[PDB]
Amino acid sequence: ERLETPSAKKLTDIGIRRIFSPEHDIFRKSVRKFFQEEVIPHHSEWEKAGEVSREVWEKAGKQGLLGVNIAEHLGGIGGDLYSAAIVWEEQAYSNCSGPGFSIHSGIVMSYITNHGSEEQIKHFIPQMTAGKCIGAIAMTEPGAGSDLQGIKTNAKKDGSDWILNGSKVFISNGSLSDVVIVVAVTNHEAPSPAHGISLFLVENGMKGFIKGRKLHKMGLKAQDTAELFFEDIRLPASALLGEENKGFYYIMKELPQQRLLIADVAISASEFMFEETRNYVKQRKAFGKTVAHLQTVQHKLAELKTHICVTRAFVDNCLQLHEAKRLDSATACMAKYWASELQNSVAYDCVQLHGGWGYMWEYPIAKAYVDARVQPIYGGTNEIMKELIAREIVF
Amino acid sequence: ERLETPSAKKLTDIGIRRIFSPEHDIFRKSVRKFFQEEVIPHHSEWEKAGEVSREVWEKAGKQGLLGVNIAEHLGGIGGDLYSAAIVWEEQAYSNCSGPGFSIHSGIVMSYITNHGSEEQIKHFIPQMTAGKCIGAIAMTEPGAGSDLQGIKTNAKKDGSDWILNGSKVFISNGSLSDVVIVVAVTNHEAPSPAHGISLFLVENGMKGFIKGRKLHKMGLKAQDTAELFFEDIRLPASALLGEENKGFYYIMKELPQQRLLIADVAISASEFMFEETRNYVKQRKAFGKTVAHLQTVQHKLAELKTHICVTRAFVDNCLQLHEAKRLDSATACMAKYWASELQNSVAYDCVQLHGGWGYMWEYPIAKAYVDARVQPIYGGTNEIMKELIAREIVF
Amino acid sequence: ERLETPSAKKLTDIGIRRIFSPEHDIFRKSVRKFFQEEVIPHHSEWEKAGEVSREVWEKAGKQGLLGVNIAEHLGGIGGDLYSAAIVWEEQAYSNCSGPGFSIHSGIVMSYITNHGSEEQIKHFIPQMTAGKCIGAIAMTEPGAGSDLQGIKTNAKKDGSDWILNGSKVFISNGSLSDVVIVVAVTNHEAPSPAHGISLFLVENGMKGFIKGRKLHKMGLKAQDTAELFFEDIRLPASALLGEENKGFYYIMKELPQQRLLIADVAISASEFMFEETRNYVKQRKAFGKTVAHLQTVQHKLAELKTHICVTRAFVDNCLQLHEAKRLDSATACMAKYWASELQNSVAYDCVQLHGGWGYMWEYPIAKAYVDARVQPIYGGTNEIMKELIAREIVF
Amino acid sequence: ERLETPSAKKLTDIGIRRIFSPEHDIFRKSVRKFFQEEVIPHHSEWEKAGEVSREVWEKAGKQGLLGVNIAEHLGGIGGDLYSAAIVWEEQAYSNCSGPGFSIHSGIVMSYITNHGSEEQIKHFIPQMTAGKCIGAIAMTEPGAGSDLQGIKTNAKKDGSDWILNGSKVFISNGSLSDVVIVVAVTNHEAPSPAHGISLFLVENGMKGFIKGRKLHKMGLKAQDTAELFFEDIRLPASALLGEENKGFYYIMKELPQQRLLIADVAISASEFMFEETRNYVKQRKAFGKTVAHLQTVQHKLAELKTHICVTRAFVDNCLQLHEAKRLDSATACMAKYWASELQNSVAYDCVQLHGGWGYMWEYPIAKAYVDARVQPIYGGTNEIMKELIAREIVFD
Ligand SMILES: Cc1cc2nc3c(=O)[nH]c(=O)nc-3n(C[C@H](O)[C@H](O)[C@H](O)COP(=O)(O)OP(=O)(O)OC[C@H]3O[C@@H](n4cnc5c(N)ncnc54)[C@H](O)[C@@H]3O)c2cc1C
Ligand SMILES: Cc1cc2nc3c(=O)[nH]c(=O)nc-3n(C[C@H](O)[C@H](O)[C@H](O)COP(=O)(O)OP(=O)(O)OC[C@H]3O[C@@H](n4cnc5c(N)ncnc54)[C@H](O)[C@@H]3O)c2cc1C
Ligand SMILES: Cc1cc2nc3c(=O)[nH]c(=O)nc-3n(C[C@H](O)[C@H](O)[C@H](O)COP(=O)(O)OP(=O)(O)OC[C@H]3O[C@@H](n4cnc5c(N)ncnc54)[C@H](O)[C@@H]3O)c2cc1C
Ligand SMILES: Cc1cc2nc3c(=O)[nH]c(=O)nc-3n(C[C@H](O)[C@H](O)[C@H](O)COP(=O)(O)OP(=O)(O)OC[C@H]3O[C@@H](n4cnc5c(N)ncnc54)[C@H](O)[C@@H]3O)c2cc1C
Ligand SMILES: CCCCCCCCCCCC(=O)O
Ligand SMILES: CCCCCCCCCCCC(=O)O
Ligand SMILES: CCCCCCCCCCCC(=O)O
Ligand SMILES: CCCCCCCCCCCC(=O)O
Repeated sequence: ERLETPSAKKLTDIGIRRIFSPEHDIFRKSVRKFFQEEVIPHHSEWEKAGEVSREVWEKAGKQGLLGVNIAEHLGGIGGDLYSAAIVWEEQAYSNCSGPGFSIHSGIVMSYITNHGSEEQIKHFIPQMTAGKCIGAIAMTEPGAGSDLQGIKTNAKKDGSDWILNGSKVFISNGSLSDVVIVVAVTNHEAPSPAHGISLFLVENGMKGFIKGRKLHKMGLKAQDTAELFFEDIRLPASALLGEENKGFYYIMKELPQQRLLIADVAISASEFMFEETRNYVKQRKAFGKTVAHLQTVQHKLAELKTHICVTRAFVDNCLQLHEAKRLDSATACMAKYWASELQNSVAYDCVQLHGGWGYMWEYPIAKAYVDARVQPIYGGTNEIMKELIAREIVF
Repeated sequence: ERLETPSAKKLTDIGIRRIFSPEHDIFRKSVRKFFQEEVIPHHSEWEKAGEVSREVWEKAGKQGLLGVNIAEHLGGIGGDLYSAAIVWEEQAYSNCSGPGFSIHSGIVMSYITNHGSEEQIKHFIPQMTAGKCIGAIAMTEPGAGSDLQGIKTNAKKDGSDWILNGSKVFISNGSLSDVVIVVAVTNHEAPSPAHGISLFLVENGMKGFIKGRKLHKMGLKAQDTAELFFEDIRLPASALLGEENKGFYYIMKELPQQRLLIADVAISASEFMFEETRNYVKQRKAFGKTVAHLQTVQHKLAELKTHICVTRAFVDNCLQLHEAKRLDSATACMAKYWASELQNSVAYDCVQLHGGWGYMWEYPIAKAYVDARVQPIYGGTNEIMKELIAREIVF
Repeated sequence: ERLETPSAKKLTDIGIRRIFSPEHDIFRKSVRKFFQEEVIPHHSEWEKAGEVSREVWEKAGKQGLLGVNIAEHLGGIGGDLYSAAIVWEEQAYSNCSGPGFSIHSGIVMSYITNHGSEEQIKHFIPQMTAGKCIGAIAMTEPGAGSDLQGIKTNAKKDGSDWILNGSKVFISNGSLSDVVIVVAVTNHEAPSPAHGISLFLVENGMKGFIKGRKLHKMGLKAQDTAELFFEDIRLPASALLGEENKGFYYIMKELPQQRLLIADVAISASEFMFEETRNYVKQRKAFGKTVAHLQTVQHKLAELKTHICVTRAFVDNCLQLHEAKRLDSATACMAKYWASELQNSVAYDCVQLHGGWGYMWEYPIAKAYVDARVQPIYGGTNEIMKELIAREIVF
Repeated sequence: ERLETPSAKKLTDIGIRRIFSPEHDIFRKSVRKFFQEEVIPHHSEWEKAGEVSREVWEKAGKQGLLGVNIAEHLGGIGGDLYSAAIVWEEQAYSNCSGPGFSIHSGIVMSYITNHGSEEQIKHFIPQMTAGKCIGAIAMTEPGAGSDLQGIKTNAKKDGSDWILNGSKVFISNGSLSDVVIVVAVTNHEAPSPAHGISLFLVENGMKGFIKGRKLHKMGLKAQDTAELFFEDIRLPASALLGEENKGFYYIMKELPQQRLLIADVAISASEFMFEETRNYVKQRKAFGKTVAHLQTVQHKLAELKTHICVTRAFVDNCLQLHEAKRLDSATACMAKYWASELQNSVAYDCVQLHGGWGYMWEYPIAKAYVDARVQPIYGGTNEIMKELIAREIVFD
């Protein structure tokens, strides 16, 4: 009944890929409509402002695009992993990297609902599903980003409170965030920092919580990445997320999802770029016929489509495993690493096929190129992905 | 209940991969035992001889390894495509490329049962399933392989018999074949040679049918490959396979299975090489530790394992599609091309990891390296695969 | 005597490479000071402005960095090719791509003093060497860049004047230019586009000459690139550069220098990126020790340094050949193609070695990454380079 | 007044590349003639025997191909480094990896003349220059090839004699060698073998010296590679090459020439494959034209030609530096590593361009493919090459 991407008219067609159902296709169509009409037309302006509007967040919240795979009885929408993936994919197909929906719904809401108390869940989830409370997660610091145990941010108890001090960097949704999950060292006496880390829900408005100026980056112009500062912030007992000192444990449990998320975003962006480029060369007149008639272009496009389809098959297998809660760390790392790498190889060749116009911001491929470059870096660099993958091979 | 290759203890473990059932596992174990006892111990001798014995072929037929996925009511063993794939895979896992079982079972027996008459099927299939009648297919000629329009071998109608003249090169199982499917032009006056070709079943013993000497090759030392010559062979009317002048149609229908076969053999060979090399470096002492303790080696193995697992996912997806009769030519070409390229990339890096010993015929990786080099060439060059894949992209 | 880049303390050290003299080093040192003191400190401002100041051009001219290798008695600065290259290289080593000096001096001024008259050489060369007259070169058009036959810009002659019409795209120095060498079709009923093309000097001010607004690109933020328009510009008889319909001949003779120029800039930017990155990883610590101590990082740096040094050797060989006026089109195409691809390969790996900081505009590697991507596109795409290189191989 | 490979009619043409002179071109034509007439016609037979004839060695000696760049007053032919390189290159252009000439002349004879005694030089060099005494060098052992400290072969002083025990593997010219420079531990009491290693001249015939049978390899079919065993061989004081415990110092001084040698052989092999393949596709008919008319084939050839030419330029700069005795270990490592890697990349693409025929031993490209695979491994693996190169990048 369903075709796989290689046989589809377009890698981005609706109604394809075996892991989806007819009900998923319907939802897919609506999400695609949302990005096409509510995101794509305002993106150029958000790029200029360096951030998206609160309006689109509330719009996404109203249409039900936030907290999709978060249990309904907890304040989420209640869909399965496949529905949540559709939202990641469609955003990638729109080539609009500004809105930080997936970090919000795929990571932050996930930590809160999986390890938060009943009161934290009741206080945050509905607001986040509505898109009125924007979430962010802050682990990385100026001195440590792959070496989590090297974290310096710290929190020390003062009765029932916690005095939080330190700073984070490269925080997505940094500017617009209303709630930020902060990783901090709570036990300087623990044997290893891995046994002395906790998670704290820091809210915009607490005294001492300062948001730095938006960072100037080579890409992701509309994503408000920023530095965060904590100045002797007195945090109520309710700010502590999960058990004290069990923070590393919670991060480890959530990592697999974060990696698969990045992986699907990466391969979806590649499918976008391929179709975008396919279209360009078949339209670009040259030597009387289209650039698409040149043999070298045809072989190049074949190479790109093959690698893209091969990788999508693996990512879809991972989405299936994760749905069944059977996707382990190593497999998640393979997907993240291989897909993020492919995304940059595809972007590079696709810009080339566009000639000079590929270097112009007017053309989508231009921003696809700079937006792609960040994927092999965040969420655990690919060097780290290979390290983790090698553990089961040699040890 | 079933792990995929990334999570298994070894990429070659039995009981892994969701496309197989526990009944397939029982069968795989038995086939693996067969190669371990009836092929591996005698392969060195066969390399020297330049061909395997008739004995192993008959043992294979008796044990039920030939004609798997060939209709039982047609004289085959029956069983699904997955069972047939298990035999391709296990031969790859044994690193013995001598026995030409794959071409015989997956191609020649296929052409006969799908497009042959009751008489032809009754005459060939049972003895082919028994391993007493070895099959080969001959399309390639000295003048051209990638140029189908350049076939010179021809058959002239003389009364009710066919007069066949010409020659073919690079024919696998060419030396010990008992029946060979020959592609020849039967209508030179046809608009397109694609509509003027026919298939003929030539048997060993006919007058005018001459087998040339075994060709000296860089690898596949035990695979008897040779040139064939047809000198005014008077073929009975029962030598024609299928309808006259529709040979191109039949070839086009079998190609997808041929490409998929090559793809699975390639990815399976890669999995063998990976585990073989993984084992070697964990055992090779160096600098007070094992080569496997070196970070560069760990990352190299991670890269290899990741790419192999990713391709395995696409190939398994292709097997599933083919089992459903839903695998088209373009997808088959993607698997053939991508897997055969990976196979050589893997072999190169695995030889490197063995150091000097990787150049010694004594070590399996050495013959794996030279054996791997033929895959990107036969069954349609990877260059031809790209042209075919590009066809749907631009037209 | 002198050391080559592999043996030097740093690839960018002054006093290395056999093709330079002690006198060249002194010039080198003074050129290095200029960029550090007059370019680097203000580049960020120009990036935001979208163009450099006319002041920096006058400072460059006054200091004798504009028009090197241009005959002194022609109003130039004199000096061999090695001196002109030093200015290209040092601008690369400063990682400041804003000022279009090399085009102005290495391209525009070369055309004027090689195929221009004394009335033109006397008029333009003096003020161009002073940085008061900024030149450009318009060849590429919206319809085609690579397909030379696709030129729509035509110059119908009227009496002794010429009626210029058409448009250009991607014109570097498009905003600051005071004189632009325009390529237009003069002889339409010409057999080949070699007997129908002419070079014109369109000075700023002539009616009908319309400069479009600066183009928004992914990189070269400080390089004013614009679209140029021509709506019936009456051109004097002196506006014609060289012989009518002889443009092709002029361009073909200058192309080598342009290719060598891009190649040296590409390889120099690679040497800069390497030393920048080598320094970064030696000062960055993680998981206990400096990133530079990781074996993977070490081998990566060894690969980068090796490829960079091998390519530098080729480029210097090309500078020598060009000095003796013996660099052909093919050899120059090899240099431009290989060095431009290597530059992006180096940039990618160097961004990865900086981790997240490599994505921040604050770090030089970030702008170096996006600035490098233009090289394989302009000055003739690398695809065109291969075509040209292939011509003598098969034809 | 000379063209660089990029501009020549063929990358293998005589009279090109700035480092050579018209005198060199004359010698070049002569050497090329030697391989076409005395080697090419018999290589197939040698591949089956797994070793070349002692006759081709003596013929090479008589025509002055052995000992080039080995001082004439020392028993060699003399000539500069460029002349010795011509012999390495021409053998590669012939696509005959059988004759172990380069090793014998560019390595073994070099050790002897650069660190041997006047007596050792008198006895060995003359007959080696004549091709009467074939040389081999043995460092690698069963359990250690990239690990120096792993060497187990050892020699103990017994009076003025040396007792040698151990074994080596992968020894080129192993079967027909008359003299072998053996690396052995002479002082394990030292902090590192870098100060406890000595070189010895082991000769065929000495009691206890055993040659193993020829090893079966994927390529280099006519190159007699073998393992060697030393069983309490009583070596006279004269067997010691150089000073006791200074072996490492000598090996260290010779490595750059060894790496440069492999480097030149690697890039030269690539030049041969390119022209061989270029010829094939221009001659191969397809679609009523030649495979060379396909745009993909043209671009692929341009890519190969460019990389080969870029690498040749670097290798020639290294030849010029070594001529002046100014070639660094790190620089020589860059050449050995980069050229051997490119050689295999070129081999792979060229086999592909030949279609099925590239898999047939009949065609030159097939043996060139398996012959190339050895280069990234011996003379120090490419991984070791990177390690050495990284030293000055990260430390100091
Ligand atoms: C735009 C953007 C958005 C991001 N969003 C978030 C976010 O929302 N929240 C958050 O907390 N962080 C986020 N990050 C930070 C990101 O996760 C880190 O940059 C990333 O984890 C890399 O850490 P680092 O920058 O400290 O690099 P480092 O850890 O310093 O690593 C630098 C280099 O050393 C290499 N290296 C280090 N260790 C090894 C090793 N063991 N083996 C081999 N190589 C190694 C790294 O791979 C890299 O090549 C984001 C970053 C960017 C750029
Ligand atoms: C920032 C920037 C600055 C520039 N500055 C100048 C300048 O100052 N003056 C000037 O005149 N130009 C300049 N250019 C323009 C530049 O020279 C052209 O963009 C370049 O020549 C490519 O032409 P195109 O963009 O039309 O690509 P196209 O010709 O459309 O090519 C598009 C794709 O088709 C491929 N293709 C086309 N022909 C072949 C072929 N025959 N074989 C295989 N593939 C082929 C191309 O390689 C590319 O992959 C600049 C460009 C940029 C981006
Ligand atoms: C045909 C042939 C001819 C030869 N001729 C000679 C000869 O005449 N005389 C002689 O003495 N030797 C010769 N050799 C031997 C050759 O020098 C060695 O095989 C080579 O140095 C590799 O050593 P090894 O085989 O012990 O591999 P090992 O040292 O075991 O290395 C195995 C793998 O580990 C890798 N590795 C080891 N160390 C590191 C590291 N530090 N970092 C990252 N990776 C590492 C190696 O690169 C390789 O990938 C020859 C070899 C062959 C194949
Ligand atoms: C060991 C071995 C076993 C084999 N077994 C069989 C068998 O049993 N029966 C049988 O019939 N055949 C068999 N073959 C033959 C094999 O199918 C052919 O060699 C293969 O199809 C390639 O054809 P060719 O060798 O004629 O190469 P050619 O067609 O000459 O191609 C030569 C080069 O040109 C390239 N080229 C051709 N067309 C294009 C294009 N249009 N665009 C770009 N590049 C192109 C090719 O890819 C290749 O790079 C086998 C081959 C080998 C080596
Ligand atoms: C380019 C838009 C990508 C949106 C999904 C990003 C998912 C990973 C976010 C960063 C996670 C981390 O680094 O902790
Ligand atoms: C390495 C052993 C592979 C055995 C299966 C080979 C299948 C393809 C055989 C050649 C088919 C053809 O080219 O017509
Ligand atoms: C990154 C700065 C490069 C400065 C030198 C550019 C030389 C080529 C300019 C474009 C030439 C052309 O496309 O006609
Ligand atoms: C293909 C023929 C190559 C001839 C030169 C080989 C040079 C390296 C020989 C082995 C050196 C060593 O491993 O000690």
